[PDB]
Amino acid sequence: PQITLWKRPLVTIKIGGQLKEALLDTGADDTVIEEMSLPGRWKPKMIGGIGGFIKVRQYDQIIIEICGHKAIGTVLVGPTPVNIIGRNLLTQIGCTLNF
Amino acid sequence: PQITLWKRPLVTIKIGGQLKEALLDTGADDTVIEEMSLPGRWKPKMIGGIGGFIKVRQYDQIIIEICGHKAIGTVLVGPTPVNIIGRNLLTQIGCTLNF
Ligand SMILES: O=C1C(=O)N(Cc2cccc(CO)c2)[C@H]2CNC[C@@H]2N1Cc1cccc(CO)c1
Ligand SMILES: [Cl-]
Ligand SMILES: [Cl-]
Ligand SMILES: [Cl-]
Repeated sequence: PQITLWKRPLVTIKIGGQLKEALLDTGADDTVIEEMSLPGRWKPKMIGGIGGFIKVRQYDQIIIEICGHKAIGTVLVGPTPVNIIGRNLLTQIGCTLNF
Repeated sequence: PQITLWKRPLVTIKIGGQLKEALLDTGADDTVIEEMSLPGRWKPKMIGGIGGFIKVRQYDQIIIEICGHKAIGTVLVGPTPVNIIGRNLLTQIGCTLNF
Protein backbone atom coordinates (compact mmCIF):
# COMPACT_ATOMS: atom_id res chain seq x y z
CA PRO A 1 0.00 0.00 0.00
CA GLN A 2 0.79 3.71 0.03
CA ILE A 3 0.31 5.37 3.40
CA THR A 4 0.12 9.14 3.78
CA LEU A 5 1.09 10.93 6.97
CA TRP A 6 -1.83 13.28 7.68
CA LYS A 7 -2.71 10.87 10.49
CA ARG A 8 -0.50 8.52 12.49
CA PRO A 9 0.44 5.50 10.35
CA LEU A 10 -1.28 2.99 12.60
CA VAL A 11 -1.71 -0.51 11.24
CA THR A 12 -2.85 -3.91 12.51
CA ILE A 13 -0.12 -6.41 13.37
CA LYS A 14 -0.43 -10.02 14.48
CA ILE A 15 1.96 -11.39 17.06
CA GLY A 16 1.49 -14.32 19.43
CA GLY A 17 -1.73 -15.11 17.57
CA GLN A 18 -3.25 -11.77 18.61
CA LEU A 19 -4.13 -8.66 16.65
CA LYS A 20 -2.68 -5.40 17.94
CA GLU A 21 -2.37 -1.82 16.73
CA ALA A 22 1.11 -0.55 15.89
CA LEU A 23 2.78 2.54 14.49
CA LEU A 24 5.02 2.37 11.40
CA ASP A 25 7.99 4.34 12.72
CA THR A 26 10.93 5.22 10.46
CA GLY A 27 12.55 7.07 13.35
CA ALA A 28 12.95 3.83 15.30
CA ASP A 29 15.86 1.48 14.57
CA ASP A 30 13.99 -1.33 16.28
CA THR A 31 10.54 -2.81 16.76
CA VAL A 32 9.13 -2.41 20.29
CA ILE A 33 5.94 -4.03 21.59
CA GLU A 34 4.06 -3.56 24.87
CA GLU A 35 4.45 -6.18 27.60
CA MET A 36 3.36 -9.62 26.39
CA SER A 37 4.60 -13.21 26.46
CA LEU A 38 7.03 -14.28 23.74
CA PRO A 39 8.82 -17.63 23.43
CA GLY A 40 12.47 -18.34 23.97
CA ARG A 41 15.39 -16.61 25.59
CA TRP A 42 15.86 -12.87 25.71
CA LYS A 43 18.85 -10.55 25.96
CA PRO A 44 19.09 -6.99 27.22
CA LYS A 45 18.93 -4.07 24.83
CA MET A 46 19.38 -0.36 25.47
CA ILE A 47 17.40 1.97 23.27
CA GLY A 48 18.03 5.70 22.95
CA GLY A 49 14.89 7.79 23.06
CA ILE A 50 14.42 11.52 22.72
CA GLY A 51 14.08 11.83 26.50
CA GLY A 52 16.79 9.36 27.47
CA PHE A 53 17.87 5.72 27.39
CA ILE A 54 15.81 2.75 28.51
CA LYS A 55 16.50 -0.99 28.86
CA VAL A 56 14.13 -3.47 27.19
CA ARG A 57 14.02 -7.22 26.43
CA GLN A 58 15.23 -8.51 23.06
CA TYR A 59 13.63 -11.62 21.51
CA ASP A 60 14.94 -12.95 18.19
CA GLN A 61 13.29 -14.71 15.24
CA ILE A 62 9.75 -13.86 16.30
CA ILE A 63 6.88 -14.40 13.87
CA ILE A 64 4.92 -11.22 13.20
CA GLU A 65 2.52 -9.94 10.54
CA ILE A 66 2.41 -6.28 9.62
CA CYS A 67 -0.60 -5.17 7.54
CA GLY A 68 -1.01 -8.82 6.63
CA HIS A 69 2.59 -9.07 5.43
CA LYS A 70 4.39 -11.97 7.10
CA ALA A 71 7.77 -11.30 8.74
CA ILE A 72 10.18 -13.00 11.16
CA GLY A 73 12.67 -10.97 13.14
CA THR A 74 13.81 -9.24 16.27
CA VAL A 75 11.14 -7.87 18.59
CA LEU A 76 11.87 -5.83 21.72
CA VAL A 77 9.41 -5.84 24.62
CA GLY A 78 9.03 -2.97 27.09
CA PRO A 79 7.10 0.16 28.24
CA THR A 80 6.54 1.85 24.89
CA PRO A 81 3.80 4.55 24.52
CA VAL A 82 2.44 2.52 21.59
CA ASN A 83 3.54 -0.57 19.69
CA ILE A 84 6.32 0.45 17.27
CA ILE A 85 7.32 -1.22 13.99
CA GLY A 86 10.88 0.00 13.40
CA ARG A 87 13.35 -0.13 10.55
CA ASN A 88 14.39 -3.74 11.10
CA LEU A 89 10.94 -4.99 10.09
CA LEU A 90 10.02 -2.12 7.77
CA THR A 91 13.03 -3.02 5.65
CA GLN A 92 12.06 -6.69 5.71
CA ILE A 93 8.58 -6.01 4.30
CA GLY A 94 10.03 -3.72 1.63
CA CYS A 95 8.82 -0.43 3.08
CA THR A 96 10.38 2.79 1.75
CA LEU A 97 9.87 6.53 2.15
CA ASN A 98 8.96 8.34 -1.05
CA PHE A 99 8.53 11.95 -2.13
CA PRO B 1 13.48 10.23 -4.15
CA GLN B 2 13.00 6.76 -2.70
CA ILE B 3 14.64 6.18 0.67
CA THR B 4 15.23 2.65 1.90
CA LEU B 5 15.41 1.91 5.58
CA TRP B 6 18.60 -0.14 5.87
CA LYS B 7 20.04 2.95 7.56
CA ARG B 8 18.55 5.87 9.48
CA PRO B 9 16.81 8.15 6.95
CA LEU B 10 18.90 11.26 7.55
CA VAL B 11 18.63 14.24 5.23
CA THR B 12 19.98 17.76 5.02
CA ILE B 13 17.58 20.50 6.02
CA LYS B 14 17.85 24.25 5.90
CA ILE B 15 16.25 26.16 8.75
CA GLY B 16 16.85 29.64 10.10
CA GLY B 17 19.68 30.06 7.60
CA GLN B 18 21.49 27.02 8.99
CA LEU B 19 22.11 23.58 7.54
CA LYS B 20 21.42 20.59 9.78
CA GLU B 21 21.10 16.85 9.50
CA ALA B 22 17.66 15.54 10.44
CA LEU B 23 15.83 12.22 10.66
CA LEU B 24 12.65 11.61 8.66
CA ASP B 25 10.50 10.20 11.46
CA THR B 26 7.02 8.89 10.63
CA GLY B 27 6.56 8.01 14.31
CA ALA B 28 6.81 11.65 15.38
CA ASP B 29 3.74 13.90 15.21
CA ASP B 30 5.91 17.02 15.46
CA THR B 31 9.27 18.33 14.27
CA VAL B 32 11.93 18.93 16.93
CA ILE B 33 15.30 20.58 16.36
CA GLU B 34 18.30 21.04 18.66
CA GLU B 35 18.88 24.43 20.31
CA MET B 36 19.06 27.24 17.77
CA SER B 37 17.71 30.75 17.32
CA LEU B 38 14.33 31.15 15.59
CA PRO B 39 12.26 34.31 15.01
CA GLY B 40 8.90 35.14 16.54
CA ARG B 41 6.93 34.25 19.65
CA TRP B 42 7.05 30.83 21.25
CA LYS B 43 5.17 28.77 23.82
CA PRO B 44 6.57 26.03 26.08
CA LYS B 45 5.61 22.40 25.51
CA MET B 46 6.60 18.98 26.84
CA ILE B 47 7.15 16.15 24.39
CA GLY B 48 8.02 12.62 25.23
CA GLY B 49 8.17 8.97 24.45
CA ILE B 50 9.73 5.73 25.57
CA GLY B 51 12.83 7.31 27.16
CA GLY B 52 11.14 10.21 28.95
CA PHE B 53 10.11 13.80 28.29
CA ILE B 54 11.89 17.01 27.35
CA LYS B 55 10.82 20.64 27.49
CA VAL B 56 10.78 22.46 24.16
CA ARG B 57 9.85 25.86 22.74
CA GLN B 58 7.10 25.87 20.12
CA TYR B 59 7.64 28.25 17.18
CA ASP B 60 4.90 28.52 14.57
CA GLN B 61 5.03 29.33 10.86
CA ILE B 62 8.69 28.46 10.41
CA ILE B 63 9.97 27.81 6.90
CA ILE B 64 12.14 24.75 6.37
CA GLU B 65 13.70 23.22 3.29
CA ILE B 66 13.85 19.43 3.47
CA CYS B 67 15.86 17.72 0.76
CA GLY B 68 15.24 20.79 -1.39
CA HIS B 69 11.48 20.80 -0.78
CA LYS B 70 10.11 23.92 0.91
CA ALA B 71 7.49 23.69 3.63
CA ILE B 72 6.17 25.74 6.50
CA GLY B 73 4.92 24.68 9.90
CA THR B 74 5.47 24.48 13.62
CA VAL B 75 8.98 23.68 14.81
CA LEU B 76 9.82 22.66 18.38
CA VAL B 77 13.25 23.60 19.70
CA GLY B 78 14.97 21.88 22.60
CA PRO B 79 17.53 19.39 23.93
CA THR B 80 16.74 16.60 21.48
CA PRO B 81 19.62 14.17 20.84
CA VAL B 82 18.62 13.97 17.16
CA ASN B 83 16.96 16.53 14.86
CA ILE B 84 13.58 15.06 13.93
CA ILE B 85 11.32 15.87 10.98
CA GLY B 86 7.84 14.75 12.04
CA ARG B 87 4.57 14.22 10.20
CA ASN B 88 3.57 17.87 10.41
CA LEU B 89 6.26 18.63 7.83
CA LEU B 90 6.57 15.24 6.12
CA THR B 91 3.05 15.71 4.73
CA GLN B 92 4.02 19.05 3.22
CA ILE B 93 6.79 17.56 1.08
CA GLY B 94 4.51 14.75 -0.11
CA CYS B 95 6.29 12.02 1.84
CA THR B 96 4.54 8.64 2.00
CA LEU B 97 5.30 5.12 3.18
CA ASN B 98 5.18 2.46 0.47
CA PHE B 99 5.38 -1.32 0.40
O1 LIG C 1 12.05 8.00 21.92
C1 LIG C 1 11.47 8.41 20.93
C2 LIG C 1 10.43 9.43 21.08
O2 LIG C 1 10.41 10.15 22.08
N1 LIG C 1 9.52 9.54 20.12
C3 LIG C 1 8.39 10.46 20.14
C4 LIG C 1 8.67 11.84 19.56
C5 LIG C 1 9.87 12.16 18.94
C6 LIG C 1 10.07 13.43 18.42
C7 LIG C 1 9.07 14.39 18.52
C8 LIG C 1 7.88 14.08 19.14
C9 LIG C 1 6.78 15.11 19.25
O3 LIG C 1 5.78 14.75 18.30
C10 LIG C 1 7.68 12.81 19.66
C11 LIG C 1 9.55 8.53 19.05
C12 LIG C 1 8.82 8.83 17.75
N2 LIG C 1 9.59 8.00 16.81
C13 LIG C 1 10.83 7.49 17.39
C14 LIG C 1 10.98 8.46 18.56
N3 LIG C 1 11.78 8.00 19.70
C15 LIG C 1 12.98 7.26 19.34
C16 LIG C 1 12.90 5.76 19.43
C17 LIG C 1 11.78 5.05 19.89
C18 LIG C 1 11.82 3.65 19.93
C19 LIG C 1 12.96 2.97 19.49
C20 LIG C 1 14.06 3.68 19.05
C21 LIG C 1 15.32 2.99 18.57
O4 LIG C 1 15.97 3.80 17.57
C22 LIG C 1 14.02 5.07 19.02
CL1 LIG D 1 15.20 -8.32 12.47
CL1 LIG E 1 2.47 22.44 11.66
CL1 LIG F 1 -1.25 13.85 0.08
